[PDB]
Amino acid sequence: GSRRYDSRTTIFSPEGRLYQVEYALESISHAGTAIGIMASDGIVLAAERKVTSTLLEQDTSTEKLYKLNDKIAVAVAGLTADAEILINTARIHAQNYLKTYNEDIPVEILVRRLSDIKQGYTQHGGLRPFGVSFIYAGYDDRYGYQLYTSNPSGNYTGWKAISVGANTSAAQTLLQMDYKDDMKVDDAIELALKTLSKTTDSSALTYDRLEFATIRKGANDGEVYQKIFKPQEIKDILVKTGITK
Amino acid sequence: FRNNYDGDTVTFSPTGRLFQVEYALEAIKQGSVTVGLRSNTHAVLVALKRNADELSSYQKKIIKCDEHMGLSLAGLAPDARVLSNYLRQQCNYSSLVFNRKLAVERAGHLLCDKAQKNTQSYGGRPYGVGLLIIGYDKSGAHLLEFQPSGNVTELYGTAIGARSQGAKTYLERTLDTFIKIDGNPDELIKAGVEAISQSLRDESLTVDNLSIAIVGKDTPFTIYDGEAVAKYI
Amino acid sequence: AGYDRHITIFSPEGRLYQVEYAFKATNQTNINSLAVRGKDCTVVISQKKVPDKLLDPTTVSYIFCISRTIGMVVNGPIPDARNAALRAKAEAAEFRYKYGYDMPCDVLAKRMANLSQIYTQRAYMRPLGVILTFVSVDEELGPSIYKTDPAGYYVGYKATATGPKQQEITTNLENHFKKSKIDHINEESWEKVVEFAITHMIDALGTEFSKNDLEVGVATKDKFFTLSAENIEERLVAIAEQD
Amino acid sequence: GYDRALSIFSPDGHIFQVEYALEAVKRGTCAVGVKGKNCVVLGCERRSTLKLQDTRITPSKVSKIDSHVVLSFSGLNADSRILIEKARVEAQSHRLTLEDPVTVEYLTRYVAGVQQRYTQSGGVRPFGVSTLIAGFDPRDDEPKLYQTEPSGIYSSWSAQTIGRNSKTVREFLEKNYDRKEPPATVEECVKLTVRSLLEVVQTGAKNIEITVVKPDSDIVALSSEEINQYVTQIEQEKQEQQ
Amino acid sequence: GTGYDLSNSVFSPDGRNFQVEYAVKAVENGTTSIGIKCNDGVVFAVEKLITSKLLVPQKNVKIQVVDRHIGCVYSGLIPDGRHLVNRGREEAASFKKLYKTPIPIPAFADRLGQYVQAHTLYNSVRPFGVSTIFGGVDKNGAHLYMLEPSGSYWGYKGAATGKGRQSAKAELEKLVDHHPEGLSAREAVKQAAKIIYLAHEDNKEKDFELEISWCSLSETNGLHKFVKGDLLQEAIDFAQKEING
Amino acid sequence: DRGVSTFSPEGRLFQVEYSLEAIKLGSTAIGIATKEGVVLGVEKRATSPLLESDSIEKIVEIDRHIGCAMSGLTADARSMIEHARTAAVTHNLYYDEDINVESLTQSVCDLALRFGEGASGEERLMSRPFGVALLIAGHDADDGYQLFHAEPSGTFYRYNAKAIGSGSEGAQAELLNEWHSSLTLKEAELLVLKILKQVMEEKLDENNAQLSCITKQDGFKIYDNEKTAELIKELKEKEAAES
Amino acid sequence: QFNPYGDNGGTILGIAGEDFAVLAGDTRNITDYSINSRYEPKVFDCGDNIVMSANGFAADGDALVKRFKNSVKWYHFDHNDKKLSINSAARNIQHLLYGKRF
Amino acid sequence: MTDRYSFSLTTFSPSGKLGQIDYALTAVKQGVTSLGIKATNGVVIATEKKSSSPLAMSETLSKVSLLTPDIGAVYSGMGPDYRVLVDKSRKVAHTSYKRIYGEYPPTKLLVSEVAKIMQEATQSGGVRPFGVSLLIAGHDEFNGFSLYQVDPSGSYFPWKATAIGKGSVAAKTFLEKRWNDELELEDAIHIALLTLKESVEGEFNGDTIELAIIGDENPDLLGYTGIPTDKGPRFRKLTSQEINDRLEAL
Amino acid sequence: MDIILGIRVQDSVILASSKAVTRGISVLKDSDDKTRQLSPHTLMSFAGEAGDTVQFAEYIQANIQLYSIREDYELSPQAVSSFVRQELAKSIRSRRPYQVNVLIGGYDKKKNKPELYQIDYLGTKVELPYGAHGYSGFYTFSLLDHHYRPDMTTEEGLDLLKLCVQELEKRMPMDFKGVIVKIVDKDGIRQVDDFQAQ
Repeated sequence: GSRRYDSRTTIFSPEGRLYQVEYALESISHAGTAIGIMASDGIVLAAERKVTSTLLEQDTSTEKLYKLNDKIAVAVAGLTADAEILINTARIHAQNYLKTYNEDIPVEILVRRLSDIKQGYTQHGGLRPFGVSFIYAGYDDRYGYQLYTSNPSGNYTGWKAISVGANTSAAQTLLQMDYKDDMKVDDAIELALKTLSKTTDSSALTYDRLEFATIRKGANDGEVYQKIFKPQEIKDILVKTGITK
Repeated sequence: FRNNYDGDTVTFSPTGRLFQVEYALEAIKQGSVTVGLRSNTHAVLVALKRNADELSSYQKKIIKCDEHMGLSLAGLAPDARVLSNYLRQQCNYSSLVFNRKLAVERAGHLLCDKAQKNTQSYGGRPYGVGLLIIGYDKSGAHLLEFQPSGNVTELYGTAIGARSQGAKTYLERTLDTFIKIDGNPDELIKAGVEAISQSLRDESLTVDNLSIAIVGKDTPFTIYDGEAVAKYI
Repeated sequence: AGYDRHITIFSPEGRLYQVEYAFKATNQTNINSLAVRGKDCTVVISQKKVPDKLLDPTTVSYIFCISRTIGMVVNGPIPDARNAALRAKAEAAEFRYKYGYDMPCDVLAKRMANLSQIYTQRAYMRPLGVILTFVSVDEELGPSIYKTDPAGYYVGYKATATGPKQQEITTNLENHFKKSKIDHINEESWEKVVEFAITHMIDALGTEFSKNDLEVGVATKDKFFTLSAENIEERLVAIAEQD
Repeated sequence: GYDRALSIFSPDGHIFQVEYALEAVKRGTCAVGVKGKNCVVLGCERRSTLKLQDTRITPSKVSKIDSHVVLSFSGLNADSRILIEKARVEAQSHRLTLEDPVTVEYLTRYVAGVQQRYTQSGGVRPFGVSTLIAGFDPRDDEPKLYQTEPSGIYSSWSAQTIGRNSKTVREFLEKNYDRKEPPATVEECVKLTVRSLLEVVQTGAKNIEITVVKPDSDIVALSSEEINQYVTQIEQEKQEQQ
Repeated sequence: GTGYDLSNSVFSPDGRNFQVEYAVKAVENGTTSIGIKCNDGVVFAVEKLITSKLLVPQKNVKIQVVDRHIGCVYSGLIPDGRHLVNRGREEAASFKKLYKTPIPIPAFADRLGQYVQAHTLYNSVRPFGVSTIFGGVDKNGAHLYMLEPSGSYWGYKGAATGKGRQSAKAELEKLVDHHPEGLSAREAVKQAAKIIYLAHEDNKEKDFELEISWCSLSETNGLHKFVKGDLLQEAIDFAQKEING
Repeated sequence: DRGVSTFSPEGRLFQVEYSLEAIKLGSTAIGIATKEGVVLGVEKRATSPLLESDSIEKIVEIDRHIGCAMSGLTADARSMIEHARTAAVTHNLYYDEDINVESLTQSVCDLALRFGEGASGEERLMSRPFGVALLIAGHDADDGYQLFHAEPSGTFYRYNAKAIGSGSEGAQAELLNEWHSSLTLKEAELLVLKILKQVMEEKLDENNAQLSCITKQDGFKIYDNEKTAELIKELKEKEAAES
Repeated sequence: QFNPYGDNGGTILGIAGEDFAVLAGDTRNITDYSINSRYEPKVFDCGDNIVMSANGFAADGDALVKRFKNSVKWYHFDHNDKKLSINSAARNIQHLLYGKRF
Repeated sequence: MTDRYSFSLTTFSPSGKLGQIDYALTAVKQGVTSLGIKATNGVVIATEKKSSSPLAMSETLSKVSLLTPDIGAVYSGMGPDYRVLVDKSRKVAHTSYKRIYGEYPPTKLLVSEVAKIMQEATQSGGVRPFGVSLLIAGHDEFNGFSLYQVDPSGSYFPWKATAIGKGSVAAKTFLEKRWNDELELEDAIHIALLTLKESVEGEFNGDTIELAIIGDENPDLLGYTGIPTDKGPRFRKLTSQEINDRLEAL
Repeated sequence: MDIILGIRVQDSVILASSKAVTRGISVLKDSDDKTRQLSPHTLMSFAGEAGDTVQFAEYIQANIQLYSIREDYELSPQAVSSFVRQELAKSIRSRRPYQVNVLIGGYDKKKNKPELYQIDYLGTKVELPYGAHGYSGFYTFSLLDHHYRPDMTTEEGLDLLKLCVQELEKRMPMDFKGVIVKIVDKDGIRQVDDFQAQ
């Protein structure tokens, strides 16, 4: 019946935690590894891809890594379809801020607001939240660059260097001892490429499986510039950084 | 597994009924023992209501609707402070709109489908409270025996409760004598007092725990308590 | 947990257990029928069994009139048979005054199938595993038969039947359709077309019937009627004069 | 949508939702606090060992209601912040009606009132986060300390803390600390607080955070250098054998 | 366990769920009530089992007549029978509201079939346990349609419940050979008491009470009457005239 | 488990029968209605030596001439504060007088018991009917002092002397001979503290219990800690004079 | 359009005596010129020595006073036939008229 | 009163994924075989139609429909599951940029809104997911043509030449063998015939194989002789005789 | 129809509003302040129909303080001017259109520049060194920017406002019954209640 087959995984489970917390981390492990890095000149965001084939075409190239505001990017780890619901949803809430104060929105507003969307499914309604972890990267006129990371449990933890997906504790260990208070764009990319090689089972690192979009400060001017690098430019990054494979 | 044909409201027992009524019929014996009858114009309700302690007093199951009718229920009364008050509102709704006396046949027809609606629509429990309702009109007194199964009937008298079956059958031979005697409401109430003595195999007759109601043509509906029942003890 | 006997979830075999019982229970009523198409008309014949003298033969019918040009063929449980009939009749008059044209075959077959496919989404409400067949005669295109499956899948059928003998009559009809290379019956005079479909029906059964033991109807151009007791008996007698 | 009740009524009298709600506090980090004369001190810790973040960029337990009222919870950052923002709206709801700042006792019931509907009305589950509500009343320098349970039960205290092994840590303040003779100097409340913070997080100054609520709309957060000043004084007379 | 004892929203291999089969036994465990379809009108029958001397005769009538032109009667469970009564009566005034005409028998039968089938389509909605017997007189002629508890209804020249229907089919089929169209239905009223008396042999426990509420194509022409006075005891004595002992 | 619709073999709800556990787990309170005033009291005990009893209220006030208390969870306690106090003001909003204690209880019990699985109009969302034992006492303008109680089953019964809590089994047993019609206010103040001392597992203290009274003139008045300590000293002097 | 006026007239005089109360009114019922009913008493009895008679539109008070007769009984249902306060007996009427205040 | 079941679908499995998703791909492997290719000179959308009865007419069944004139679609799985998406996605696309400015959105972001509803069917309580996977091609503005694979989850798959259905593993490798920068419109049809037809068995007729092309605009499909501000409905489907004519060249 | 004024000097901004409680036949109180106290660097003045103006109490500032409580930060008055007006503009097509004339002042610490805005009931936002509403702009605008200088200090701005008051004490039939002086600079709000006695 309806009441017999309903186990109510949203309410308190006798683990001390929720059924949907621990098991959501397993789907994150199967998700691609997205390692955010906040440098001095910008924020480095690199992610992997799922089953890169010969005839797989890369044009938009954005799958687990998107950009919401021109100055604020976003990264998701989990099922792509579950994340796409809250991608444009955060923009609608962001466009409402533009209608409100007519200015740039700090990241911290949308961090807690979107955290209650999945948490509200367990709170009431009897629905199932999303097991997709969120990673927020943005800029501010007070704290400068901002890099945040969310979790399906509804919390948030700020990190200058964060790693999700498979080998979470292993990837964060290499970047912990190699961290430096002063890192430029080229310094933070070389440390990320060496880490992603040990995360997966593939041979060294390739440009087709590397999803990389970052932000810097200005291009022609000195402020407000961000661009998503095409896969043709990613191949040239391996030549500039001096690491071929 | 019993709760397949019991705990589920929409399920059908192998006999075709619902086991929720079985536990509802047993709730009559769990409550207080009530006795009621009617003869021609006059109707008498003698309800004995026990308590949980010597220093404790019972709660009134009988709810006064109007002068020409009354009601006495047995078992527990979880929803009676709502349902019976809603029916009492229908008693005034019938008088202030239809002006009719609201014969017990119509009052029990809506309540028959009201308890069934909880079983038809998921998301609610049934009622499970037996109701004995009497009323007077140009055709005389009419008693309504309402079971939790949605029973609609009319009897000259009935006795429901714990170990009340003995007093119910013993009065069947004298039933034709009580209906032919009119004009003496005191002897009609004393006839119900004999049913109380026959229906109690454990303790004796009480004083304050006994409730007696009566309705008639000139005599309105009232509840006898305290010094009013001193002559009937 | 995992059983479809209450909640409906995907089975490891790739097919729902409710769809199995929907396909497993079809002919439980133990009745047969047939549907064929003529040149300008459509002829349908349904078996009938009344082993009682207290049953009114003019009442029980498996063929209901939806629109003026639309017939219907239904096999399955009686209470669930009229569930799709009353909904189709309410939707037939809606489409007429919605888009300004009478209900064709391509719509009614799609709306009832989409309504049945929504029941796959809803796990609380029971779908219908009743065999549904929508027959009519189009003034523009022509005769068409769409048999609605319990899963909501419909396709153009040149001929269809019910019961376990559906494949037996199909064998005799496929050989006649292979040489003639026509999906319908090009012969006129639908009075003789009804007897043509009875011949294929006798080969499957092997026994005769009375005027009230056979439900027969004919869908003509811009008209749909039901043969009475005198019209049915006339055809059962006249077929014996030929062969 | 959901017309049933998510709460499970247990036959033994202890609701399963209430039993496992305290375990979320037992898993969460500890929040230490103690009252005082003119002020109140609220300490806390952090579960994460390696800290790549800053206290300014990432708030954790820092929440404010009124100008003189600062709330510090223990638990998740999702369900706890729901009660905080509603309390701020309720704090305005008293300012939009009474035109006066709400006291600590009336504000505590609102936090428990939302949890009161969870334990009663179905369709929504209760939370696992217990909050410690401490604030100042208008024209009153005497603070208040209330332990808010997920079942909607609050009580007055003096030195109270909730978290991992907080019942044992509180036993240290049941003897040396007295509610009848509270300390005077603000730094005296810190001396007893730092000694209680080393029994859980133990080593490191990164996770240790002290938030001192002061009157006249002042909130002072002690740094890691000021905390280590009292750490040296712990091993002075303790290691000496008389 | 089997799924047919709880949820009616699934499909049975034989076409009828075990839950619906349980409602059939409740129909036979009720009181025997039959019906008459003849050329002069449609006659019903109802019996009230007297379990005690406290029961008052000529009070409870299980026959519920919609207006004067349509009768109806149920068996077995009282609330399931009377729940459908309020459905037809409320719509009877709704029919005369829109069309300002009396409702024929076939138009009344479709309202019952669509109402019962809607309860079997939902697991949260409970169908009935009883069979509905209804009839009357319309602008066409005599029609008798009985609604089975499964929802199936079609043309019937007679109805049966309570004591087994095969016992009632004995006297009903013999009237067809004697009277092809039924001819005089007034004698059938005496035959109705004899058919009910046939079930009194095995079912005899306490005293019995019989009530008859009929309608005619000729005498009433759509009106409603009741058997009382000389006609009440005349049909009763006919059932005991054949077998006195 | 399953829904509430499942009943007991005696025809009662599971949440109603098992709600007696939360009644004993709460505080031990014994109300008494005497000829002079009505004695109210509860037991705070202690959860810790640092616990402060100043800011905890286990005894509320619905109106001046009446009183209320609680033993159990506080969720169903303050829920009646928004109801019983509202209904008391609603009575003054309409009939502008003191509501009868006999009528107020039944008026509250209508609002006190609302629950079930679900309903559109009424809110049945409440699961447990009651987890707290609420005391109802006051003075009637017609009869007099009345001591009632809110039961976990939602019903109500007139009680001369009511005893709830865990030790209510041994307290109410001997309470029959303790309560009398000649019992006055002063004689009932030291009698409650003597009975609660046997149930209390700790030493009698001003912070371990809270008492009050209902006066027909001044109204409901709580006993201050300085006044409560006086009743404790009068008890120790009386117990030594009994032998 | 809608005309809430149309009162049939009539003159009632409330009189408060020492130990008694006198409420008197005419039985005349007129509409414009012509007379409707010569004998039409508007003085009713609400029970418990409460006599309330109105002057104005007929179906306003009649649907109210008669409903107020039951409204007095709604007090006696839960109060076990307790005597209603005579001073505030009409205080509830203002609240019932607030629903019709629109 | 309807829709009283608010509870979600199957919860997290010990494998880490959802059990409803793994069983959804079973109907795809047991369904018809579909494929697609982008040659930049055209988009070949071809599939097969399984007829379980000899009396079934293939003219009524159409697996490749037209959602918008510039966008084609094909599905592999249960038949009726796609028809309901026709009565939904087209109404959702009507409320999309088509009503907002001048035209339906491009295939990239149109399917993202279409597939978002498919994920809602896997999330909201009381609804149940589908068993089908759709291949939706199309023609964008700046990016030219488009091809995307849609799982029942709804994640977009920007492929070049792919194939699904029964025996998708064997038919996918053949598309990877012959490839270059830009192919012919006619050569892309012959590759689909040597792949789709030779991978299955039992249907040699062109009526059971539904093939359509994108990028060819006939002047008779516009309906008006007025100023051609737009080319037209680039979607074009071969008739019964035109399919067999391509088989004679191979 | 009150008389509200204000001026924004180089380093700060000064606002002056009439103090009266008057409906039509009478003056109730000699001191009435239509305004609210925001964060020390932000100030806002109220003018319009006395009915809906006093109804403000805490509406917008409740949301403004909600951000000042959460982030402990003060937004610039330019962002707030796009909010108050955003809500008042939606009220025109609502059931009850509101008529209020608001002056949004304050000081921006980010760019270290003062800000003063003039918004009518029609939702017209403008950045002006001065502001007025209704009849208060007819006797001022001629004398405001005529003698105004960008380098004018605070002392020269106090008598400049009083110079326009002399026209309000003669040409204007209605009397303002005293005013209030509030200057907003990098330090914060400084409330000066001395005008007639200044």
